[PDB]
Order: sequence, then structure tokens, then C-alpha cells
Amino acid sequence: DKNELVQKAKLAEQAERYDDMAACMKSVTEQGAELSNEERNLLSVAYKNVVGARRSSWRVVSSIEQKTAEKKQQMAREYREKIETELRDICNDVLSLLEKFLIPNASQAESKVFYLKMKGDYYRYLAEVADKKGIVDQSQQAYQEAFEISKKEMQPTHPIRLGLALNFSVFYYEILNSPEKACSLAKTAFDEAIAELLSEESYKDSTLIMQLLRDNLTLWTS
Amino acid sequence: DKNELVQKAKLAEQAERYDDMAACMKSVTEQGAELSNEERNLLSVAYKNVVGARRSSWRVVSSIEQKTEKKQQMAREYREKIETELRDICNDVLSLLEKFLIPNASQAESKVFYLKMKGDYYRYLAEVAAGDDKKGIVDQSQQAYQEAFEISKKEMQPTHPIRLGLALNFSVFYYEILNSPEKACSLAKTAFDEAIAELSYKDSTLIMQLLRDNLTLWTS
Amino acid sequence: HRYSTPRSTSTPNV
Repeated sequence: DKNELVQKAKLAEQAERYDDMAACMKSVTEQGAELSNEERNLLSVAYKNVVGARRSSWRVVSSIEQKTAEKKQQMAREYREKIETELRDICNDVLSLLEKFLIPNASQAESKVFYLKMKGDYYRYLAEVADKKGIVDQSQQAYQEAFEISKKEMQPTHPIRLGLALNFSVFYYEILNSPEKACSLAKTAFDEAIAELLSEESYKDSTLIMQLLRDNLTLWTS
Repeated sequence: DKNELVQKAKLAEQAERYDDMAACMKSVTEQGAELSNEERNLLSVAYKNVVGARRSSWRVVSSIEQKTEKKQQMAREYREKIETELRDICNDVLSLLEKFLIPNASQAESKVFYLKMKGDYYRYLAEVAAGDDKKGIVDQSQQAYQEAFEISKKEMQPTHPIRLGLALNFSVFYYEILNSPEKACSLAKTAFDEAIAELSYKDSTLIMQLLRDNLTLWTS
Repeated sequence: HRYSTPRSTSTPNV
């Protein structure tokens, strides 16, 4: 059973059918056993794609609503609301998986940081469309606990620790409107990883996140 | 209301939500008025995106299905589920063409455009048909293209992008579905040469380049 | 913009 659902999720991924992929990995998670690295990466990939499509459509429609008659504005508004409901339902589904299964079963610091980052991300997507104060604080609290754990248990070049710093820096910039704290957090993460330059299997992923941290710093300084 | 359905379809398009876009254009069509050129292009774009997603997925999974026992059956079943979606999309489009678009089309340009679309959607059914229901599907695609082909040769300039795109797709039908590369090459080269002889020009020269790219691929 | 963590041809759309 669990095996078959994982193989169906992989098939759906190759077919670029991410809603199918996410439904497979949701069912795996609901079986209540701690996920392997491979399973949690499938779950993360599936939902990031599913929510990413809705966030992209929301930005396009939200903006059309803001640049607009009255009949046309209202159409855009109602369509924005429809996409928002899809996006909210997806975030709530992931956050429910995180509360009920993933975070309670996480037996290692690496996975606890992984899931607390995910929780930070999905409240941050809720914050993008938000009630907003409470959502923002839930995001900030998940990131902050992830951040403390990763600093205590992970090397500064660990891709999960770097990816957490990238996303928490984006949260400070874009959600909290605290650009100086965003730049401070991103520059420290980049500089500490440069100082300790890593195993074979992580070269590519750590350094790719380093490039994104520096690209954000370039953008936010220029 | 037509006009507001059309606005919704443009917004769906902007949001890259092509299933929403197609549902809006299906509703516009089902109001029974002849579609404007803008509406016709919206309908075509929406469904070409919606069916294109399933054809792309089908090709991936089908490929895995063949290149592999419990795992072969799982791929087979998934391929079947994608095929059902694809077949339902094509059937939807083909009903709209039969019931509303082809009978109401009052200009040769429209009539060619929709008969080509009918050739196309039976061709996508032909790509996934197996067993006994294939020869009849292939024949329906061929007959639709042939009708479109005879009207376009009579009524349209050889450089008209609709006439050129019909030659492009009909030549693909002969190559990929009828396994008739000589007929495919001859149809594509004639369409190219006839447009050269009598030389929307951006669309026209783009499709001429595609005609000659297929000739190069099929010769090579 | 800012970043967070990550055969024959037929007729195309016009």
C-alpha cells in the first residue's frame, strides 16, 4: 500500500500532474508513520507546485483588480476570491498534515527544522492573501523555532539550514516589511556558509541557495 | 451573458487557468451565435492548452508503461486514467464543432478553421486509440482535414495562415498517423512552394518555416 | 524579483 502510493506519486511527478502527486503523498502521510527523506521531499515538491500555481494566478488577477470600470473590477475581484479559496484550502491541508502527523513524528533535528520551515512557509502564503496579524505571527513563530534549532544542530552549509535562512529573510522583507533585518539575516547566512566551504551530495543544493541569498541581497540593496 | 463570459475567459487566460478558460468559451459557444474571430481564437487556445497537458502526460506515462509487473500495471492504469480525461476533452470539443461551430460557420475562413480543428481532435483521439476503434477514428480525422483542404484550396490564398496551418497539420496526420511519409512530404512541400509563388505575414512565414522544418526532419 | 527556496511540429497558438 504505502509503497504503491509512493510509486504513484513518482509517476504523477514525471507526468507533471502535481495535484495527483499531492493527493498520493497526503494519503501516505495520513498512514501516520514518520516519512523518509525521499517521502517528505515528494510531499514538499507536490504541494509547493500545487500552491505555487494558485499563488502565481492570484498575483496576476489581484493586480488586474488593482489596475482597473466597476463591472470589470468586480469580476476580477470575484475571480481573485475563487483562486484565494483554492489557495487557502491547500495551505490549510498542508498545515493540518504538519500539526497532526509530520511535526509530532519528526525524530531528528533535520526533519524538525524541515517541517517547521514548511509550517512557516504555508502560513506565509496565507499571510500573502490575508486575521492577518495572527497568521503572520504563526509564520514568524514557526520560522523562529526552526531557526534556533538549525543554528544549534546543523552546519552553516547545510542546505536545509540555508533554505530556512532564505525563506525567513524573505518573510522579514515582504511580510514584516523589515528590509534591514531581512538583509542582516541573509548576509550572515551567506557569510557563515562561505567561511566553512560540505559533502559531495550537498555541493549543488547549498551553493544554489547561497546564490539566491546573494541575489536577494543585490536586489534589496539595489 | 456572452460579453462577460468572454471577459472571464481572458482573465482565466491571463491567470494561466486554461480549464476555467475552456469552460467559459464552451458556454459562449453553447449560446448558439456564430463566434467572432477573437472568440474563435480564445476557444482554440483554451482547448489546445487543456488537451495539450493530457497529451504531454500521456506520452510520459505511456513511455514508462512500455519501457518497464505490478509497476507495469500501475503505469497502465494511470495511462488509462489520463486517456479518459483526454478522450472526454476531445469528445467535448468535437460535440461543440458538430452542434454549433461547423454548421453555423458562414465564411470559408471559419469553416476551414473548424473542419481543421475537427481533424485535429480526432487526430488526438487517434494517437491514443487501440484495437478496433482506431480505423474509424483515423477515417474521421482524414475526412475532416480533406474537406477543410478542398475548401481552403478553392477559397483561400496559398499564403493565408489558416490554409498553411491546415497543410501543416494534415501533413503531420499523414506522417504520424497514416505512416505515409511520402504523401506527408509531398503535401507539405506543395503548400510551401505555392505560398512562395504568390508571395498576417508574420503568422504565414512562421508556418512556412514549420512546414520546411518538418520536411527536413522527415527527409533526415 | 526576490527568490525563496526552490516529434513533428503542428500549428501553434497565434
